[PDB]
Amino acid sequence: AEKPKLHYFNARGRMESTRWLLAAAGVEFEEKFIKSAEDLDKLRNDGYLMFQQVPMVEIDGMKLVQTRAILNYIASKYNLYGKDIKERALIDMYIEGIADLGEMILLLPVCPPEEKDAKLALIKEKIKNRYFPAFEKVLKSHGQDYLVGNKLSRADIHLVELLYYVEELDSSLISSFPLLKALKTRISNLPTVKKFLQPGSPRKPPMDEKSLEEARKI
Amino acid sequence: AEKPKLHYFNARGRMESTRWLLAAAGVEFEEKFIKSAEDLDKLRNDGYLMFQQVPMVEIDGMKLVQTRAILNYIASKYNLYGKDIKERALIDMYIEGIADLGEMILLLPVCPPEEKDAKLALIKEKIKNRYFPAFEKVLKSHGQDYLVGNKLSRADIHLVELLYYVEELDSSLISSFPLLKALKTRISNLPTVKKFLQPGSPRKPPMDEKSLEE
Repeated sequence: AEKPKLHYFNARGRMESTRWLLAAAGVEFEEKFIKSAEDLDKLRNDGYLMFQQVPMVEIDGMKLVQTRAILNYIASKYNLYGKDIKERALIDMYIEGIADLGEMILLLPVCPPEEKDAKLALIKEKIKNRYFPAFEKVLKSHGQDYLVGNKLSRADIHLVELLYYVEELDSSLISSFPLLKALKTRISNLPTVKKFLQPGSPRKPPMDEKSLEEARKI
Repeated sequence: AEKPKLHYFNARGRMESTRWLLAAAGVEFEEKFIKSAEDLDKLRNDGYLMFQQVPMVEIDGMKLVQTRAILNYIASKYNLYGKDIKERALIDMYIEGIADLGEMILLLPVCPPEEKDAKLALIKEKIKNRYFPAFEKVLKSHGQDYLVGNKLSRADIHLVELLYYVEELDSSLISSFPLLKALKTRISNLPTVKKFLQPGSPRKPPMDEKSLEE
């Protein structure tokens, strides 16, 4: 019946991969933006947040916190977690790599300014030499359109999301990886994702530098 | 039916929670310790580490890397991931909390020394104010012996592992949490876990100052 309700800042942050996944699955959701310290305190004092944190998603009568919990639940419900325990293993392995990399990119903006130069270079080296090669190799090994089981799964969605963030960081990093490029294009033209990528969707922009040091106040 | 094979340093690190999970499920496994930079290099070069890192576990024909992938697979295989999607959600929410706190503790002795006292104080605050209250609350909510579905799940095992690390860090942290102290004892007395906690198991010691020149 009910639309998932997403409690987060009006920003990408740790809720954006859920927006991508729900949108990819064709699921219409509502959002309730935390705009002040008091909004967050009200979620806390109302007992909505198990560990005092957002993201939180109201879905099927649960108040799910922890990004991975929310995502695991959504992906099973909408058949984007593979067909069995072994396909789930490949998906989890792949998406956890994506998450480790995504986490490095997510936190880069709060990086101590004196180590931003070093770290950015490292993230680029890891993208070039560790992550992109690993996914290019998987796609080459089986020659199929999707990462796992020859059908759309959360892994394709989480990877493609990440390809957009890497493109924002440095458009050249994907250039020597043709199969990642083709995957990006295919996934981006699935009706649901195409709609999500179009102006007007719930997809969120990059956090700007002026509007992050303002989201510290909460 | 190969025995699962765990490739990791001869240390706790990021493989310990898998050692606890397998042992708790009564699953006999083997370990191949990385002792040199060359051991790691050979695994990387021979294509067995998808992201050039361990932990890696050989199980059911896969070379599984990423802790969470390894743990999720083992939990499902041995019926410690609950009965349906909604129990998995509760379990996931609990264990992700456990892993966030776990991660902080894991990385503490690698903090630059002039931050190390501040990090510890923040960990203890989170333990007393965030994490222990959350898990005490769940235990009192249903008053049962297990976190979820009135039967042993990975959540019990991951939590009780963490209560052992929290004990090592500060023995007083658990003192105002009687349901947590009771879970530690009960889980620790399950035959499999009891064996694991006894000498001669694959359970690993804390790192010592001198061992960290690894």
